[PDB]
Amino acid sequence: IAGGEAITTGGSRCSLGFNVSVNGVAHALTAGHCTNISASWSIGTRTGTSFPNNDYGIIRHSNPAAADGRVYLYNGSYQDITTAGNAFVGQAVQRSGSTTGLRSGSVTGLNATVNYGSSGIVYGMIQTNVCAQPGDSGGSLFAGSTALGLTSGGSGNCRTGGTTFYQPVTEALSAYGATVL
Amino acid sequence: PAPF
Repeated sequence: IAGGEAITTGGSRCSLGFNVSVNGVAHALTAGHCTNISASWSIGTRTGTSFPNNDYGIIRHSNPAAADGRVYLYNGSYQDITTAGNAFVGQAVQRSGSTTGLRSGSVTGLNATVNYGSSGIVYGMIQTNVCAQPGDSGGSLFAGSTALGLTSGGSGNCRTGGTTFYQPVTEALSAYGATVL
Repeated sequence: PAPF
């Protein structure tokens, strides 16, 4: 299973962010508002969660062979991931997620504060003009082979377009001492 | 905005 593919728990669905390593042990990063739901996922057991404030969580794979260090492009191909980086305003990016597949756009702001009402407030989010829909959360924000973020939320949809916010992946990697595969 |  690669970045952007579906991960579920009971009736809930999110998308996988990035497969990572923690001291050689395979894990998967996804959104914290997703891992807050349950400790038991289709791919394994949750070992960390942070939402709101942040929006990241990590799951240890039950099957280490499934930790595919790529992003699925929803066209039968995959993008290889080799590093993690920080986004910059004006950067051309792509997002992969299980509801809408692959979409592209550009970064329009950094360190945005996002109020999700009853769900709380998240800080320091990457802002983009890429569309997303429910189910896309936790999925991959990347530029070529560089991992940049995890889908958190936004407004609109993929027919009318909208604004989306992402948790910077470097903060999630350092929280857990993880490195992207 | 809302969580996806």
